[PDB]
Amino acid sequence: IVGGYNCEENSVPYQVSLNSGYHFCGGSLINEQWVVSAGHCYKSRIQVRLGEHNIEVLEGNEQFINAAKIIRHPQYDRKTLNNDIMLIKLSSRAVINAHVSTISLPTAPPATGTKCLISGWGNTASSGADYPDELQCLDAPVLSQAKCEASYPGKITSNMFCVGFLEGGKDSCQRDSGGPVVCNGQLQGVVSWGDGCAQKNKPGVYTKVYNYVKWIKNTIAANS
Amino acid sequence: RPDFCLEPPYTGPCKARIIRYFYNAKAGLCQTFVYGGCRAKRNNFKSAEDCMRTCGGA
Repeated sequence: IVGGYNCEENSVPYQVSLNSGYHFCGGSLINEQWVVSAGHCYKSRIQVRLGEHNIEVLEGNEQFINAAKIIRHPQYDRKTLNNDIMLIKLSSRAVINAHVSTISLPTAPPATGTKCLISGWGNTASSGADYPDELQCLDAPVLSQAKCEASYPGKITSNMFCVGFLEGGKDSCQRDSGGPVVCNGQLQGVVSWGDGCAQKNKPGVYTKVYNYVKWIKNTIAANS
Repeated sequence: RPDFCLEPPYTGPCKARIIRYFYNAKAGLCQTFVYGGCRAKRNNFKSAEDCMRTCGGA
């Protein structure tokens, strides 16, 4: 996250990280045993970490849980990035407490201007590298379909939406992928892609979680 | 070695931080870079050994 701030302790207790020897993506905890992430974060073996604040210093209440199932949406399109979503089933139930808990699925698709919270351990620099150990947060608004489409001509499917600032300076960035965009207690978005990070007229693009609510429910029901 | 081995490393538009290898023709060595998770070019390998094998890292 570029232009964000250090999240308040315990303010984002649904944020998880995906690990394969190092932290490569984020995710959101939706159920004691299920995490939503991006399809492009797919790897064949993933350790989920929950309750992290500083990813370099174990503080007390973190849990590391191996992924038992890693289920990329079967129509994820490696070219257009449509259906960029993935479910992970944890091999053990997460402990739910002050530091770790679940986020609800959306009851409606995103609404323009809604004030949302984007979080992750992505790069804080729009040019070069400045990767933070402490979890970052960014307050950002849902952008109109018009603006999203004008930013990325021809590229914005019905399963994507844009959140952020056309002036630049504030955005998600590398290592935020798969992490949450939360608006009014609901997971609206999955961090997905952008033309760089925090550039003028190039807001971040996010997977539209509402469109996958039935796929998510059916997939969980089938693997329970 | 294939021509694709001569291209600069390409992070792409996705926002993962996945560590990949690319053949660095200027330095003559397989070197790490950040791949964002999508739209990889061919000078992008999952290991140093894959990169050396494919891009003539003698």
